[PDB]
Amino acid sequence: SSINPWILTGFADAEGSFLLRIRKNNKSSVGYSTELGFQITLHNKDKSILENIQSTWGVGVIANSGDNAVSLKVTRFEDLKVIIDHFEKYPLITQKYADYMLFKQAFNVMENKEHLTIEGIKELVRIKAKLNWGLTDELKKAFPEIISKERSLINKNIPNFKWLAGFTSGDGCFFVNLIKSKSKLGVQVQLVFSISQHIRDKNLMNSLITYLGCGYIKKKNKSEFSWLEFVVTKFSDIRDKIIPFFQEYTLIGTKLKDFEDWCKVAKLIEEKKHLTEEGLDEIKKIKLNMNKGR
DNA sequence: GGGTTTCCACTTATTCGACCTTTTAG
DNA sequence: CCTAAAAGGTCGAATAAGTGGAAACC
Ligand SMILES: [Ca+2]
Ligand SMILES: [Ca+2]
Ligand SMILES: [Ca+2]
Ligand SMILES: [Ca+2]
Repeated sequence: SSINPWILTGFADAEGSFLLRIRKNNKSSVGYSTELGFQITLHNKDKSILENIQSTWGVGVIANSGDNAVSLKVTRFEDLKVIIDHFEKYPLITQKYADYMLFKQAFNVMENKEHLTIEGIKELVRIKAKLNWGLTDELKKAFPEIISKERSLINKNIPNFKWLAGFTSGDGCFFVNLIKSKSKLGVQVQLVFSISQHIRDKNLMNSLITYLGCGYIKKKNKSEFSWLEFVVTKFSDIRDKIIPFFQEYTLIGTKLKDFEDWCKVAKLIEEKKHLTEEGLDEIKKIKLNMNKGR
């Protein structure tokens, strides 16, 4: 069905990863082989998005990824030209853009077939050192060196509303909270919209307040890790801003159905049916089919 | 047919999503 | 007193990123 290219780039900001493998290989002339590419891993229920993306781009192979997940991997060298073209025209805007640029530099090394020389393998190692998690211990041991060039700090604005629809389809969440008290009904129904993201993109998440004209930021930490949530819990902002936004700029994948169910609940709250017993049980049943499982 | 690419099965680290209860604000 | 909104978390892998092994090329 062909995905809008900005929907795709938002989705990639939220679900894509680049990869640069530099593998010790006794069968290779320089003792190392490589593999360059881009991949997306989703729950099986979202296999269709990957099928559709594959068809849109015309590249990539789909395979299971463990018990409950499926992946679209693009590593065939010629096919990376499609990836490069797309992200040149519709650039990523999270810190993943830097990983993209690292990926582009490795592609050039290999385009010139330098990866078949030891000096080329060393270049890819330097490029890899700043990519994603960086070098393994093995590579750190075989190519000891000081990485001087620090990572480039991406600072780009939400380019348009479609990017944000694709982004939310990846890392967003539409949730029906059941706040149990002791009232006559003893359950307050609260719609929650949120987007989760690593602290490295706090500026982008922060901007969502101005961009959507509602919501707020929760900072979260656990040991050495830090992440951020853009959250909307105000019903009037759900009704007047959040819902209309995704009614026009469509979500993709199964989260679309979560949003639809979310909306059915929202209409029930707008009719004050969440305050009756019969509406509550309706809301309960709708919640049961949402998000995990479905 | 040797070196290199590309694929498919599966894992590791940890960034997400999804789920809770309480406190506070109207 | 009643209900909505926010605060303040927990849980666990649908996380983001990576790895082992080998078939398919040229
Ligand atoms: Ca993400
Ligand atoms: Ca993913
Ligand atoms: Ca996701
Ligand atoms: Ca729940």
